[PDB]
This record gives sequence, structure tokens and C-alpha cells, in this order.
Amino acid sequence: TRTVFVGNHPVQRFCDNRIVSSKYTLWNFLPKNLFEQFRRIANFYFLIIFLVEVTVDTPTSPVTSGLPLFFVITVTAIKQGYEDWLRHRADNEVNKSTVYIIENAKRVRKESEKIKVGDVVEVQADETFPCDLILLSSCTTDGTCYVTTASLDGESNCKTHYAVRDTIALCTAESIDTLRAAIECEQPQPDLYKFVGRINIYSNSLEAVARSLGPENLLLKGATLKNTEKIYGVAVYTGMETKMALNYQGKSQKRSAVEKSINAFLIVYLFILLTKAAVCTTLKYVWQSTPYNDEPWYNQKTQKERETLKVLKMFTDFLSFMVLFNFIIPVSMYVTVEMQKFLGSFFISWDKDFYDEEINEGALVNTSDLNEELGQVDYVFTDKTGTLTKLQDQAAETIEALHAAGLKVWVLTGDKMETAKSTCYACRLFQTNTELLELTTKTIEESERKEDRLHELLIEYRKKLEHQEYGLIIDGSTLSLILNSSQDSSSNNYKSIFLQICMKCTAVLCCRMAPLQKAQIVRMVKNLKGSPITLSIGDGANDVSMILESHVGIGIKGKEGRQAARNSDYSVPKFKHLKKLLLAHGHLYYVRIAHLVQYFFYKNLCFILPQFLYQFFCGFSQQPLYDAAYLTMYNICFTSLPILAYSLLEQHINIDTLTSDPRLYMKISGNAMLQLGPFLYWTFLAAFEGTVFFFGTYFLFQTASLEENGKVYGNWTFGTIVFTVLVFTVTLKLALDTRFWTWINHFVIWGSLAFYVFFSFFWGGIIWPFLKQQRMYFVFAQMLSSVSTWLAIILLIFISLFPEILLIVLKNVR
Amino acid sequence: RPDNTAFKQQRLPAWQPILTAGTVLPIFFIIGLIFIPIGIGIFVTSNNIREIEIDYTGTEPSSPCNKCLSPDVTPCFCTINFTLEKSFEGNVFMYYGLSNFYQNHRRYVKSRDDSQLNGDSSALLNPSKECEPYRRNEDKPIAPCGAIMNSMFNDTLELFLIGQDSYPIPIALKKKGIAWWTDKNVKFRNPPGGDNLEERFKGTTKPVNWLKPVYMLDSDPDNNGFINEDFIVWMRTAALPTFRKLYRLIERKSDLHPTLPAGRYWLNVTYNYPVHYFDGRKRMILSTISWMGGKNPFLGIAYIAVGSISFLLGVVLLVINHKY
Ligand SMILES: CCCCCCCC/C=C\CCCCCCCC(=O)O[C@H](COC(=O)CCCCCCC/C=C/CCCCCCCC)COP(=O)(O)OCC[N+](C)(C)C
Ligand SMILES: *[C@@H]1O[C@H](CO)[C@@H](O)[C@H](O)[C@H]1NC(C)=O
Ligand SMILES: [Mg+2]
Repeated sequence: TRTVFVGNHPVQRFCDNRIVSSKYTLWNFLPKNLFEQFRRIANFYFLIIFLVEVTVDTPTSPVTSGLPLFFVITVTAIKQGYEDWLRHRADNEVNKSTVYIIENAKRVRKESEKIKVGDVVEVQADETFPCDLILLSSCTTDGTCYVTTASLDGESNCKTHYAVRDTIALCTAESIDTLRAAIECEQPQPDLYKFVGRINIYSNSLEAVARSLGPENLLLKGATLKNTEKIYGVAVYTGMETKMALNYQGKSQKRSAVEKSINAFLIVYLFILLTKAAVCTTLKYVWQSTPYNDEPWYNQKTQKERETLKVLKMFTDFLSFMVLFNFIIPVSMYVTVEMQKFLGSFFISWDKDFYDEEINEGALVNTSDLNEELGQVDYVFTDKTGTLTKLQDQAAETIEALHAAGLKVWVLTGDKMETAKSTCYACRLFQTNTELLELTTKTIEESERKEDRLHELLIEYRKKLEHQEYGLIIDGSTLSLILNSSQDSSSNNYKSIFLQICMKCTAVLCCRMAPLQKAQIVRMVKNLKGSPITLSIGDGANDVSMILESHVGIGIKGKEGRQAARNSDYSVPKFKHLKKLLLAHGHLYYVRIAHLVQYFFYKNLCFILPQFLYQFFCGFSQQPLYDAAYLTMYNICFTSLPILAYSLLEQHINIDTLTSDPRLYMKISGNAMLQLGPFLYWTFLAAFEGTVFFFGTYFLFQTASLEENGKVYGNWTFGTIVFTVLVFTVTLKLALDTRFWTWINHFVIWGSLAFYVFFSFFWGGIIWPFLKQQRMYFVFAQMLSSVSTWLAIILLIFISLFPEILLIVLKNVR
Repeated sequence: RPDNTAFKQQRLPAWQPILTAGTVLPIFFIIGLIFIPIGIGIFVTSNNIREIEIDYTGTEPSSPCNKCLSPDVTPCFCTINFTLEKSFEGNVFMYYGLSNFYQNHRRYVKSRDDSQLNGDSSALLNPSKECEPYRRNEDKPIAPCGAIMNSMFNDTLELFLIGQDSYPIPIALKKKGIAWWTDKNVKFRNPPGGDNLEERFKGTTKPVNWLKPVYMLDSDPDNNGFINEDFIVWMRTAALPTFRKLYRLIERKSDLHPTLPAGRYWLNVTYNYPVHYFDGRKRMILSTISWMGGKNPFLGIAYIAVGSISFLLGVVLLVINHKY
């Protein structure tokens, strides 16, 4: 138990009144951010590569695999640090609020953040309590005040709280100073309905009165005070120990299904890389087995290279092949992904369809990391009081769009069962010909009757069904019996039996739910038979735990408070804005990034396959096919902008036609575009194109001359033809996938091909004194003097884009 | 809101093309109608080109040039008789080919000092570390440092035509103009100052395998050192284990007579370059050229095979859509 002194003077171990809706502080930002950043397999792999290239002596500086890693890590860290800084500012507007405290015969105004345990706070009408107050006195007689906790437990009625009988007649902020008492209350608990305590008011002469306290005196934080001009309470709990803040389940790291698909793709492309490096090394050391295949008298090894250990040379060669083929695992993809996530999240804030006139603000974007999983939602968990409710503007025809999209809507509330069921009938969630399977406490006033009807209405009543016929109604007390008491029966587990009925009824209504049970329902749903993406949308402080628990949590900027709009990912100031937020914004958000991640792997496989096929015609000596000026610039200059602009402002379906039609949402549901089917198509197309480039350039180089003046080409000219075909093929491949041709796409797609051609003209054509290689002086400028090279490149471009044209002709008709 | 611009509201004007199968079917016919005639044009051009390649690496007991596969007295001299069934019409080009010669080997390609070959004063005295084994000998830096320059091809191929009498008439081979204009006129430069090239290479020494220094490669000041056509052509790597390098060109005579009239010829070669250690062949190639270059039926066969496959696929996809 804790000791509280009413006037904060005798008649420390407590924290300060503050709200922490953000993730990182200044101390744990780096250690906690590193764990989230290194959850990515590409970052882990390129950290291992950089670490190995420093501990041993290598022909490869570690800078080649350390600078990109450091750039990616600090690019995705500045964005997180800035996004969390906005959450730090959001808490400032509530912590540095204005509250009045009766310090000593004076109404000094402090901040809501500078309240200590044991100071007499004063709250006026319609004012929410800054902390967990204990009603000591009300200005009127009888010491009674009316409190509406519509944001704490969803009840819309007015609750009456009673003052302390000894101090009912203390008002005017003057007699409060002459009050000596000590409160011995219980350590804070999240029950929200029980409270044990004592007051030990001491008079000047003698008063040993110990008036026992109770929940009818405690005024919770987050509940507004109604129909009372002012009160006089004493703070006992001061934030992060308030009962409202103790129902918060705790922030975690949320990662969308696309970020998990990238990790699964990196596992397949890690096996391709380790297979290339092993096949090249094994064949290299059987090629070198011939005495004249290594040291053929025209290139001889130095003494240092000759006397080195062969077993260490195998490891060094394997690692060198890994470095040569390392572009197959893109790290420039993360910089593009985070940049497009940050710049695409602005389309939600800038939307004028999310603007509410009566409150004068639009949608909010707390995190941009989950834009793409708004288009992947499978379950919707909606509060009721404030969120669905009279009903809201379009609270009934928004649910119809969700049902047409294939979503499942569950109502999790803390209100009465009868009120909640009337509301579900009003919003047409329970139609007239819907048989209700009531599992409430009205019929389950026992522990063994639960089994007698959980199995009765599932095995014999639900298997004997239509899908829409039945609708479940569950209580908070009965859900506790289902969950807590299921630790014994494992043959017929209550949780599984209950979950079978939940998935077979059109709608589920959960009444009288504590804030930590609405999170348990989402946790049960999140774990069943796969990965159902869950959404929770609420407006009060009791929806915060289920908002932090779902895959993506939406908040409502309602009149109750902004507790759920600060712990959420997005916040629309209406329930009906969810239709446009999911159907129109989430669909495009997922479609853009799913195409971008597939294209990034296709791009790099087409880039590296011809370089791996070169080893069979080199001496397996890990000699790069392309120039060092092409290898680095391919991913950052020649092919970086077209995919950035596509995944930012490309609409495969017009934004005004998929909001009207909600059945297009289930086309992409289930991570459709990042599945094994599409992954295999993209990988096989990339392999076919990579083979075509190299073996169309290789058979062209059997001429002894490609131009009319009879001049021969080298290895760099062999590499520039393959690179030109590759760049044109992977750029015109995206031009075939584009359905929204803005002037920006016309500028980044044709401006990337026009810049590569001129960069050949310029890099090859100007002598730089500071360079020491000068190996590409006029390679392209002599390459362009031959007609037969132009005809071969155009032929190899159309051959590689032939499967794409064939699929457009076949699949994209009827 | 004041920010209800077209870009912020995702209502930018776009083109929105409809790539339906009824507007791509003509594409398959247009491509097949313009690829087939091109493929035929590149296919008869590849057949009208005359090219002969003769192998002279020995390795055969009855080969004329075998007598000096491992000669005791140098330089070797050996002649080979070949005949031309059809005279060469235009200006023909002399090539030399080497197989099993891995010029595109990582340890070989990077074995040059490109700054030193650019006429840099500082790189001449202290060459790079990449050309390590062939970098310094006798305490003096090698002037053309590296394996590429050290293993320069140094055979001497000459052609003679057997006239009506036994005595042969030598045909003139042009040396200058076989390398890229760019990499000879800018990329490859001599040291900057000096009266004669023998003085610019003061502190440097010749490569170990070379018989003469870089400043005595030819008696032409424009073709003497670091700008020698043959040296520049050799110092451009090969891209494949078997390759060809331009050696000489035979300019067409001002008369009506063909450049290489049909008859019996002599290819008498000073066998200096050994290639039998690494089981590599060695051949001389004479060939005529065209707008597309040399003889290669790959382009002609691929263009026809591509323009006929697309054409037939278009016909199939047109008859198929006759059901609907
Ligand atoms: C560059 C100059 C020439 C080099 C000289 C040759 C020798 C170089 C040798 C050493 C290595 C150098 C590497 C330094 C750079 C690494 C930086 C890095 O890592 O971040 C790179 C930059 O982020 C990006 O995606 C770019 C930012 C996002 C996309 C926006 C594009 C921004 C640029 C656009 C300009 C285009 C304008 C013109 C065309 C369009 C028309 C208007 C990404 O990494 P990456 O994919 O390139 O690295 C992979 C190689 N891996 C595995 C070894 C690390
Ligand atoms: C051609 O080469 C032979 C080889 O012995 C030598 O006599 C001379 O260099 C040339 N002879 C004639 C007749 O051209
Ligand atoms: Mg509510």
C-alpha cells in the first residue's frame, strides 16, 4: 500500500504525471532501433559480409559492403526518429496542458505534467480529470458529482460519485489548506472498478476517524465531469499508474506482410547466391587442376600469391565470388522502400475525403511502416460507443462495403449487452432472420453449463446449418471462463470450440469487455490457422490495447478523447472514412509496393546472371563482366527513379472506381501478388532474360568484326552490349506494367534511357586526370559506329520482352 | 483544403493505355513483316563475304611449320601454301587468331598501368602495383609494365602471290590504321617532353619477353612508342578465350582488279610466338567486310527465326479469336 498526504505536507517514490505514447526515448533509441533494423535478412547478411571482410585479409576492401549498409541503416533511422518525434510533440500538447491546483490558499495553475501525488486538484464542469482523483469535496451539499466514463468503459450513462463525509463542507480553496489527512490506498491496479483505501483526517485537538474508501469516491483519469460546476479531488495515481494507463498492453514492433515476404524472398535469393559461389569455386578448382590452366606463362602469379595456402585460397575465392554476385541481394531496395513509405503516407493526410468540418482536421499518419497492409485486412474489430454511434453518418453502409470486400466485422464493446445488441441491429449487423447464439452470463451462471452448450451449439446446432444465419453474442465474464478455464481440458478445449463457432457466424458481438480482453480476442484471431490480418478501430482509452495488438490499428478522433488517436497507426475523424482508407488507399499502397519488391529482385537477377555466365568463358577468375562505373550506377542512377515514381503515384485501377466497387479488395487479399506463383514467374522471366542477354551477345562476337572498318572489340565492349540490352529490357518491362502514365512517369522512364545513352557518350569521351583506370575512354562511341550491333541489341530486347507481350495478349483479354 | 492540388489528391492527368489483345495482334504482324526482310538482308550479306583462315601452329608431324615448334636456332622461318577459289573483291583485312588464350582473366586484364600508357610523367618512373610480376627488373621500372604488354604477339606474317612464273609478287600490307582512332589519338600517348623517344624513356627498361624496347617498335614517329598500332591492338583484351585481332589491312587497288585475285599464295611466317605450352592454336585470317562487318550468320538466322515465329503466333492468335 502507498501513503498519500492530502495537502502534500506531513500531518517521493512516485513518478510524475506524464503520458508516453511514443516508442523510443533518447537513451534506448539506438539499441532498440538496431534490433528492428537487423530483423531484416539483407541487413544481417551484409553485416556478416562486412565483419568477415575486416577480420581477415582480403583483396576486397570492406568499404564496398559497409558504406551501403551504413547508408541504409541511417536512412531508415532518421525516418523512424522523425516519426517518433512527432509522437513526442503529440504528448507535449497534453502534458503541458493547464490544470489548477490548490497549492496554499491560492488557485495556482500548473501543467498537466507537473502534478504530484497528494495535491488538491480542482476540476470544473465538462473537464476531464488530469489524474486519478479522490473526491474530497464538492461545492454543493451532499458531496455528489456525476461522471461520464464513455471513454474508459464505453458506458454512455452518468455515474454518481460520492465525496468523503468528513470533508464535504470544505470549499473556496481556503478551507482546503486547513485540512490534514493521510490516504493509505492500495497500490495501483487495472481492474477499473475496485479500490480500497483509508483517510485519517487529523484535527487540531483529536480526530482518529478512519473513513474507509471505495470505488464510489475515486475519480478515474480520462472520465469527464458532468453536471457539477467544480469539485476538489486529491491525486493518488499520477500517470503510468492511473487505471486508464494500466490497461495499456505495451507497445511492440509492427511489420506488414510485405516486409515478411521480403525476408522470405531473401532466403531464396541467398540460396541462389551460395549456389552460384559454390558452383563457380568447385569448377574453378577443377579448371585450375590443369598445369597450364593456371600460370600459362603469359599471366603468372607473384611470389606472395604462389606461396599462399591453398585451403585459405579456396575460402578467399568463395568469398570473392560472393562479393562478385552480391548485387543479387539488393540493399538499395530498402532506401527506396522507406522513401516511398514516407512519401506515400502523405496521400492519406492530404486527402480531402478524410476532412471533418465540425472538428476541422483530417486523417493522421502516426506510422508509415504499415501503409501496404491496409489493403490486406481480413478481420475488423470495431468498438461501438463513439465509433459506430444514433448511428454515425454512414456506420451501416460502411459495414456493407466491408462485407462485400470479404472482411469480417466483430463488435468489441464494454457497454451493456442489450444496448450493444440494439446497436448491432441498428447498423444491420444482425438482420431479422439471424438466429442469435447468446453465450452471455444470463444463461451461463455456472462453470460446467459452459461445456454443455459450447459443444451443443457448435457440433449439433452450427454444423447442422447458412453462413449468415447465426450470430454470436459473448460477454466479458463468459470469455474469462472460456479462456482461463481452458488450461485443463485439452481433449476438447473450450477456446478451440468457441473459435470454431466464432468463424462460422456472420457477426460476433462481445459485451462488457475489459480493455485487456478486446486485445485477447484480437490475439486469438491473429493466431488461428494462418495469418489473418486484423484491424481494430476505436475512439476511447479502452480501445488502445486492442489497437496496439492488431496488425494495423485505426483511431477515431471523437469527442471523448485522443487517447486512441495517439497510440494508433492512422486516425480518421469518422468511422465511414475506413471505407476509403482501406478500399482505395490500402489497395494502391499494397499493389505499388508488391510490384516494387518483385521488380527489384527481377532487376538484380537480370543484372547478375550474365555476369555469372561469364565465369564459364573466363578462367573462372571472378572477373566482372561490366565496368566498375556501371556496376555501382546501375542500381542508383539507371534504374532507381522509374520504380520510385511508379510505386508512388501509379494507379492500376482508378482511385474513383475501386472505392465505388468494394469487391476488388479480395483480388489482392492473402498476399496475392507476393505468393510463390508470381515469385516463380518473375524469377523465371529474369533468368530467361539474363540468359538471353549473354548468349545473344556471345554468339554475336563470333564475327571478328562488327563494323565496316574491320576493327575488333574487347571485353568492356562485350560488357556494354549486355548492359545496354539489360537496361533497355528492364526499363521497357516496367513501361509495359504501367497503367497510369503521368508526365512524371514519362520523365523518369524515358529520362532514364536517355540519360544512360548520354552517360555512355560522356563517361566515354572525357579524360579525367584524377582517374587511374581510363579503360572506357570511347568504348560506347566505337560501339555505336557499327550497324550490326544496333540490330542485335534491338533483336535481343524484343526476344527478352516476348514472354511479357505474350502474357499481355493472352491473359489480359476476356 | 488549400492543398487540394491535382498531385496531392492523386488526380494528376494520365494517359491510361488499354493494352487489349485486339490492338497488339497487328503488332505481331508488323514485327514479323519487318523482321523477315531484314533477316534475309543480313543473311545474304553474310554469305557474299569471302573469308579464309589457315592454321599454322604446327602440332602436326606433316605440318610445314612444325619444324620449329621447339626450334634450336632463332628466329624460325616457315611458309604455308594456300589457294583462293574466288577472288576477294573489296578491301580485305588481315587478322590473327589465338584460342585457349585467356586474355579476359582477372589477373591478366588488371595488369596494366593505364595512366602510364597515357604519357603521365610520374606513372612512367613508378608504375602501378597491379602490374606486379612484370613491373621492375634490373632495378629499373619496365616501361610497358604488365602481362598484357609483356606477352605481346610478335609473329611476322607476309603474303606472296604466285604469278605466271615461279617468282612471287609480294602484296602490300598496311600497318597504320588498325586500332581505334580514340584509343590511339587520346588514350594512348607518349611521355610529354623530349626530342627523340629514346630520351623520354630514360630510367625505364624494356619488358623481359620483348626483344626491343618500346621506343624502337617502329621507325615511324607516329607509330614508335605507346602509340604503336600493333601494341595498342594487343593491349585491348579479348572478351573470350578464342579471339581475333586486326593485324594488317590491304587497301583496294585503284585498278579494276580485285584486291586478292584467285590463285596460289604463300603465307611465310616468322614463328616467334609460342602457343603450344597451353594447348593454344594460332591462325591467320583474311576476310572482306560489309556494312555489318564480317561473316556471321547468327544475326541473319535469328532475325528470320524471330520474325517467322511472331508471324505464325499472330496467325494462330487471329484464327483463335474467330470463335468469338
Ligand atoms: C558512383 C560514382 C561512380 C563510381 C566510380 C567507380 C568506382 C566506385 C567504387 C566503389 C564503390 C562506390 C559506391 C558508392 C555509392 C554507394 C552508395 C550506396 O550504397 O547507396 C546507393 C544509393 O541509394 C539509392 O538506391 C539511391 C537513392 C534511392 C533512389 C533515388 C535515386 C537517387 C538518384 C538519382 C539520380 C539519377 C538522375 C539521372 C537519371 C534519371 C533521369 C532524371 C544504393 O546502393 P547500391 O544499390 O548502389 O549498392 C549496391 C552495391 N553493394 C551491394 C556493394 C552495396
Ligand atoms: C618467306 O619466308 C621464307 C621462309 O624460309 C624465307 O625464305 C623468306 O622470309 C620469304 N621468302 C620468300 C621467297 O618470300
Ligand atoms: Mg467509446
